[PDB]
Amino acid sequence: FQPTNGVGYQPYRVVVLSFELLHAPATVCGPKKSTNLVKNKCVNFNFNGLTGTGVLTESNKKFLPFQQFGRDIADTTDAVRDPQTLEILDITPCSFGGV
Amino acid sequence: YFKIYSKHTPINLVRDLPQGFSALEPLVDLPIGINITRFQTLL
Ligand SMILES: *[C@@H]1O[C@H](CO)[C@@H](O)[C@H](O)[C@H]1NC(C)=O
Repeated sequence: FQPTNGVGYQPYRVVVLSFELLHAPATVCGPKKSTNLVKNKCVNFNFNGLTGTGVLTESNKKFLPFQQFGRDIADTTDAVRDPQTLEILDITPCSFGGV
Repeated sequence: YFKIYSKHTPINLVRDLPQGFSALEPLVDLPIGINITRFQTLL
């Protein structure tokens, strides 16, 4: 590495960012400002990057101390745990039907 | 990543593992990156 080396031979500093979801709490988060929670209404929700649309209601499910979100047979999120409140919320898809 | 699941249960038996079924729930996930091929116990 001499300063007169061709750009193809000049030194370049490289940084590689790899993102990881583990079997553990998500602790790295973006700067996006959080908002208050609304229940029993159709909303566009983003829980820790888990995005979707539906109605958030109080659940009677029993997540284990680690479980963050549930799923349905379709592989869709059926319920979640609020990152700011240790409560479990059921997601009901917004009412729809043929016209 | 070293994942550690565990389960505690009362027993009354002095011979060997009681027969039955019970699931172990995860408790720890250590981001060690330490390669492992052997282990040992300490009593
Ligand atoms: C942050 O969230 C936790 C949830 O476990 C809560 O206990 C705590 O009061 C919250 N802090 C603030 C400043 O809202």
